[PDB]
Amino acid sequence: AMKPAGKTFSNVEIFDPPTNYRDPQVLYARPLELSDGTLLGTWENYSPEPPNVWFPIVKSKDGGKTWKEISKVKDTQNNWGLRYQPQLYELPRAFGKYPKGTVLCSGSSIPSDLSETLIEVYASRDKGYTWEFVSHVALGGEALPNPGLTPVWEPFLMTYKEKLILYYSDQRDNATHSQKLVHQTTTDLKKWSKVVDDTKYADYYARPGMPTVAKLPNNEYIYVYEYGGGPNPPAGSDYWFPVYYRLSKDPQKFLNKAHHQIVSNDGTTPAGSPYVVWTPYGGKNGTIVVSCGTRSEIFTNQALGDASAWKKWDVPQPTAYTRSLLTFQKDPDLLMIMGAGILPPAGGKNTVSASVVRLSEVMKS
Repeated sequence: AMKPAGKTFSNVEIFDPPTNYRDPQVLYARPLELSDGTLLGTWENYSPEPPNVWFPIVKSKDGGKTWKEISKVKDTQNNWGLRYQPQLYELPRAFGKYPKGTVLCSGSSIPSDLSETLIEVYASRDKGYTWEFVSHVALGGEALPNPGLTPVWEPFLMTYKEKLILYYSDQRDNATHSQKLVHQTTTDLKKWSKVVDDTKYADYYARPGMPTVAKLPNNEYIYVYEYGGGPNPPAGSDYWFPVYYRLSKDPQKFLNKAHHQIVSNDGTTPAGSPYVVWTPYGGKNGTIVVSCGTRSEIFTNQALGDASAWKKWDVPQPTAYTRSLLTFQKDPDLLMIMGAGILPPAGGKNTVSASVVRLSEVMKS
């Protein structure tokens, strides 16, 4: 007798960090699917230094079932390390001397003392085996989320027409706001535009942050973030980070758009470190899928972001800080959910893991 006769799985471990890693050891998991179906993954790797911290790159050939480390993205520029908030992205077209299919890794280079912040772009021309420094995007100050400091954070990349847009969180322009959501554009991955405001709130202590974006089938885009200092903090809190979003045909123009809090039909209010994707699954409008960093459920919207149409569904992947999502190019029904655990103090227990669910199963088609 031999094994009998798939694609879904739960709580597959990716990395279990050494005991001597620094709290929280790992955090901020990100996945990427390449055009050839290979998956890459990275995270914040709190290794004892030196060497200067790096972003590991793991690779899966079997839809996330098994993984192997194939490289590291190292800081070749600053003698700091690549420390916070990595983000992987595959170019869907050419920008300057970087062709379609080039893999970008963005994130923040930071000295161990957290004294400065610097959002970089690195690129791999061999589907993630080797890396080269591309450009310095945004230099900021001290890497603490305190009012008055001037750090930059949390890069997210997306292409719009002839432009590559890098969205982030920015504390530098702080005469009025302690933190704003902003972006810059490039057409060649070398020269970046002036910084443009995406979202800002008329309270100094508000901290809108952690942008992610997805394209909808009506040619609108959904812009998702956490609204630190958002209204109506729950009993026993003076400050929280409810998940909000905006809709726009032009993803360079979120500032002038009305905001919306995600609240599910049962009154559930997701908060913290959100992540959005859109999949063709679910019919006419597909499905917008959102994760937050404080709940285990997925939040969905099959009405192109109609504030009244958010639903919630249990999945087997645990709650994680900036738990991320990926929708499979060969199969829209398949959703990967990836995390690297909880915020410090994490009690020495964080690991990197993922599950892949079928939406037709999760969401009772």
